[PDB]
Amino acid sequence: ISHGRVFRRMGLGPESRIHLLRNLLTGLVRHERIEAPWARVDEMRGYAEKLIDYGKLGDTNERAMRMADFWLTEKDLIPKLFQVLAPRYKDQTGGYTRMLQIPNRSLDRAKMAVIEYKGNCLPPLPLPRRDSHLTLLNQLLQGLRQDLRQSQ
Amino acid sequence: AIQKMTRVRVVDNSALGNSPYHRAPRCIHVYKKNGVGKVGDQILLAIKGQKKKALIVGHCMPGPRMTPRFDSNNVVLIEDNGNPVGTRIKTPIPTSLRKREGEYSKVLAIAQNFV
Amino acid sequence: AAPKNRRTIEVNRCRRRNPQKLIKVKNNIDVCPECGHLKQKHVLCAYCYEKVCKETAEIRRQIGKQEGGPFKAPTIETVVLYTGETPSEQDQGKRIIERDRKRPSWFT
Amino acid sequence: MRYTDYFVIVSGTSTRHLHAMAFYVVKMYKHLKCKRDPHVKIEGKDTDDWLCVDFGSMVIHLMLPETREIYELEKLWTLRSYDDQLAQIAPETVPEDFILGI
Amino acid sequence: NTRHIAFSGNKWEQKVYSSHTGYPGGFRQVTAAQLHLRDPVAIVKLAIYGMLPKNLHRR
Amino acid sequence: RFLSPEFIPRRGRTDPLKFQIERKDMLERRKVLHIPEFYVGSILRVTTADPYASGKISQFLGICIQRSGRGLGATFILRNVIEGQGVEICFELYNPRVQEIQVVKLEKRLDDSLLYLRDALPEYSTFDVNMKPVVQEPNQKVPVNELKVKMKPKPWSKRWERPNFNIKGIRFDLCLTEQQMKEAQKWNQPWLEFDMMREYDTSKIEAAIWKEIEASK
Amino acid sequence: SGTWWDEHLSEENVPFIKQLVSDEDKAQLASKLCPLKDEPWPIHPWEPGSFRVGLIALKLGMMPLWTKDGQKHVVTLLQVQDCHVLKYTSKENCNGKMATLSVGGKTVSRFRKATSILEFYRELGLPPKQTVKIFNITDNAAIKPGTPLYAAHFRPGQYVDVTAKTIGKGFQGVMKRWGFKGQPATHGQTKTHRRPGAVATGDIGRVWPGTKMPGKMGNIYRTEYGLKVWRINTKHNIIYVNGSVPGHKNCLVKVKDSKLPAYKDLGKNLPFPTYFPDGDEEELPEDLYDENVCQPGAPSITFA
RNA sequence: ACCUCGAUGUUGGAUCAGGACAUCCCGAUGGUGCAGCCGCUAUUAAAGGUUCGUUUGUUCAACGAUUAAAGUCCUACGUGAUCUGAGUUCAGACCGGAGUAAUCCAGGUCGGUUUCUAUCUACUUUCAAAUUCCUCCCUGUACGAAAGGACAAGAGAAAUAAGGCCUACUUCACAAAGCGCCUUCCCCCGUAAAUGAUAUCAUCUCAACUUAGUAUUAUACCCACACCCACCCAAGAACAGGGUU
Ligand SMILES: [Mg+2]
Ligand SMILES: [Mg+2]
Ligand SMILES: [Mg+2]
Ligand SMILES: [Mg+2]
Ligand SMILES: [Mg+2]
Ligand SMILES: [Mg+2]
Ligand SMILES: [Mg+2]
Ligand SMILES: [Mg+2]
Ligand SMILES: [Mg+2]
Ligand SMILES: [Mg+2]
Ligand SMILES: [Mg+2]
Ligand SMILES: [Zn+2]
Repeated sequence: ISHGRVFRRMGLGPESRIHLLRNLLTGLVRHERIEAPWARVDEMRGYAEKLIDYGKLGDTNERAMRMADFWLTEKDLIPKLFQVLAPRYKDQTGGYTRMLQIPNRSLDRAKMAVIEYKGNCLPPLPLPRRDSHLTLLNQLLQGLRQDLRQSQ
Repeated sequence: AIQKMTRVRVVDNSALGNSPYHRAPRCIHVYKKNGVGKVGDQILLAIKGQKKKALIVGHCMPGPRMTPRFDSNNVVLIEDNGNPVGTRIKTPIPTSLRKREGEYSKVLAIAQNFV
Repeated sequence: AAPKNRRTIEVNRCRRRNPQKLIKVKNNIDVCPECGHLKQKHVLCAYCYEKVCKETAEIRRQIGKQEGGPFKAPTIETVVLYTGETPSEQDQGKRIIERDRKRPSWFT
Repeated sequence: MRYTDYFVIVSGTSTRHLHAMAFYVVKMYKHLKCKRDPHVKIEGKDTDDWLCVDFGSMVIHLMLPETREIYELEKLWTLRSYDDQLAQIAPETVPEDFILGI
Repeated sequence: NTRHIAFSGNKWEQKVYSSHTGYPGGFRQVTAAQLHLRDPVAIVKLAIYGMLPKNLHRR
Repeated sequence: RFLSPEFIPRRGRTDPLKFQIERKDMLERRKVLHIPEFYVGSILRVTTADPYASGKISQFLGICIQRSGRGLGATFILRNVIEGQGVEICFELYNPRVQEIQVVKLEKRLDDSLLYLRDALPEYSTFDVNMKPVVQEPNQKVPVNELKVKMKPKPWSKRWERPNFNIKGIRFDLCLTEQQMKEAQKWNQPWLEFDMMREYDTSKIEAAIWKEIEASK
Repeated sequence: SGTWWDEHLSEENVPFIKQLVSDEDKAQLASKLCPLKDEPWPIHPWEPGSFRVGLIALKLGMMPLWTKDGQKHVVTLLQVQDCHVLKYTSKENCNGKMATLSVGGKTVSRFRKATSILEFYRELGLPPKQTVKIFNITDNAAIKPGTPLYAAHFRPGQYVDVTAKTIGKGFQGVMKRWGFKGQPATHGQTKTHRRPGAVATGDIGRVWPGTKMPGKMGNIYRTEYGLKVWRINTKHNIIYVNGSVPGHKNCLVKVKDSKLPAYKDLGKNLPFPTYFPDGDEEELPEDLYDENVCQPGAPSITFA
């Protein structure tokens, strides 16, 4: 029995859970794109988004500094968080990270996800693209839309 | 809940209850179908080398909402007849004792404080 | 506990060869419109992804050369540049990374 | 005092005399009782000396003179915290630092 | 006219039909009369069924 | 602004409509009986109808020790030592039985629960049954009592020294030893301060409750 | 290959299709808000032995409710959402003693439903419902399909029966499933703490059928009998029922009149075919209450 | 008696029970040396129920407090591939006794290794149509010299059992739980009566027949069937199930 259990147990306990996630997050901050097991990417993903909001609070916020101190192990990334990442996402209220499913790991046969912060410098991931508006079905649907708008 | 082998406190002016002794009074028996005793229930006591019947008056275990909850297990020594051996009850007793089924009127009569 | 009698080949063959224990056919395969290799739907094309990751691998190598040592992640944004292209006016004031090859078609 | 409007104490000659009174009072009660007025129960029929009956807003105590001398119910209810019987008994306090000495 | 069958003697309410559900205490014993009221077809059905050979062809 | 704890709902999969229904019911009751702004440290005197009697009036005074529950069933618990007996009563806020709630002495304590007062010395929970209300100017900061309380011997109802309770209002120096303190530290869980998905922000939620409340009046 | 509705739609068409189908469910609900006006079936006055249709309600949650005697009764809240009549089957065709009425529940998406089911609902002229339950009715109780149903269908003082699928606890041990005592924790007891005891007697060379042993618990239909209806909110269509109701919150329950012998002929005054708000015979207030219920916004209770 | 059981012994206990009625309690009758209250005896009934401690390894028993009662059995004196090992059993030791001794003892006393990864059979949500105690009313009545003290009909409180649930309390905290809350519905097959023959009266009928007596059943629950991309889930070992407007 475990309905509405939100967090998935991960390491060799709750302390380890955090520690793995913190490592993943540290990587992602630094490199801006990271491949890891699908469960762990999904798990860390949330904390990644929550980090940008704390980063949006600014350098001056003492609370936000203490949070950044804990979650970034490199200590050189903390300036980057506050002077690179926070300014980048000024417009958006949410949705800073994208996650995708990529082929399974060779050794292990594990489900693998790539996670990246949006608007990075890197070459863009091959992304799922919906079919063109000029397709036969889309053209017939556009036909129906024309009918409804031109009726009134 | 006061069950078998529970220490209780005799809140009476009765000599037997207030007498200095090496043992605290112990609950021998509970007069209920299931062993647990709430307030108003009768229980048997081993005090000072004798058995005595007693009425439960307030207890530590939480009860219904607006009903009071005491910090000690308080009992009043009664005869088998129903006559309380003591004359006065210093400690407050819950008012709920009134509407409950049984012989409670006499104990209410000798009590000073209702909470 | 221990088996009381040897299981026959027929009994075993019924166990092993029922549809439950068989490999199920995958019906979610498609052609990658980009490269023409096979990809599963709902999953990124293995070929296309390798291609991206080899490019991004080399970019990260150039990042290391310029940064030159640990704990030196800059406090500006970054941009990557190829042979025969120049930073814009808005590109001014951010980290530049150079390349010795032409810009890929897919990377714009 | 959240008990009753009127408290009543009456004495009796003998045990069987007390039953006579209590049983008449309850019997007459039912006669004049309102429909919705709840039914009442006599207390302590097994008891020798003390009988009690509770009504809606009246409470009655039937006793011998013997039990009146030992309970002093009138004194309790007229003057609450100021009666002689409460004075003799004193609250017991645990010692400071919680050390007993012989 | 399976309802209008006749029994010889006191066989209407001497003769019982026994059946057990798998479950403990599942033994049910009903008289021919009381079974007849449940299902009129039942008596004839049970008689014929018992008369056929006890093989796989029976059913 | 002060919003009553009961109005802010817990994290759940309860549909919003259920809360809207309950809020309307609560607000109707608030019109009838004034609910005062009180905190966990504060002193309250509650007057109720007594069903075990023929509509006689009971008042009880004591110190609040906890405030919990949501919607109509939301409650608080009052403590007091009456003539050498500790008494605790849990009261429903929206019970029709209650006649009047008054704030006799409005103060916060260091911590949000005071259930340790059972284990504290008797006098810290002993409050005069007949005391005069003491009132302060409307636009004043809610005053905090920074009292720490002395304790009984170490067998307690709960192990208060453990950091999960996070009690700031106990004189630990007096009762515990240094080794006991460092023993308690084995249960620290320092990551829990920085767990980001563990937190519950009620900002937008409270805003919408305010919108409902201002509409009601 | 399997195809869902989005496979071949551009970003431009997706919002358009979404809004189009949303419009049509609203239009279909709009059409049927006037049952009596549209050519209905004959309405018969109630006589003894008659059974009427029920409802399909969603369990919102739970609340306290107070009575004048001062007692606290917990109520469960049941919201009637897009409840309609689907199909009528005569006593002949159903092969039952009673005729049957089909009732639909929570409105659901057309895109996730089966072909035939979509066809069925198209013929009706209503959007697809999540649950369907069948009610056993007498001949007089017949209601033309497509007719909506409302919470005021029930009135306070009425007792109801409530059936839903219980909360699913998956594969459970014998101890939590059947409340077996289990074995002591100390004094030896090697690797036996929660095990079922001796299963059966040694004489029998088997295990009796229907023995209690560890297995899948919950997730089955259970009914609660004789729940009093304390209160009706007419605006939101809320039924307030006494005590606990089976299944989780935001689940669909089947609620009908109580079957119990005590309340066998209590349906006299209760709106027989159904309650028709469109009738305008008397406009029902915001709320309906039982006599004993303390009104929210009424003066504080005295026992005087 | 027996070439039938047992090489991880047997007694108890734990857990979980299945069944019989020769019924301990609750139900229905007949008689009574049945005024009423308790009682005594017999017929019918196995749906349900049948307590907790102390002494002793206790099965027994005694003792204490209860109850409505604390039934009698059978099931390899049920059940140890589900569990203990307390007594009695192997290697050590002592008291007492036998014996020249080695050693022994139906006595007393201390210590002493309980394996198994389930192949097959069987089974793993069938239905609860719920039982009982107490208090009050009748009534303090009938009855009875008094003392005492009813039955049907009805009301309220509890306790357990089954099935659920989380608004409060509580362990806790997107939830799960009890110490908490909600619901819980048919009757018994023994006799008591008429009318009326054999046997013109009478007679309750293994006579024809007529009422207690339905001398058999409920009602309720479930009940449509795409894609089986992917995601989510109050659904879940996997699988399946629900939602995805
Ligand atoms: Mg692991
Ligand atoms: Mg404790
Ligand atoms: Mg246990
Ligand atoms: Mg072992
Ligand atoms: Mg163990
Ligand atoms: Mg021979
Ligand atoms: Mg042999
Ligand atoms: Mg018999
Ligand atoms: Mg035998
Ligand atoms: Mg065995
Ligand atoms: Mg040893
Ligand atoms: Zn490709």
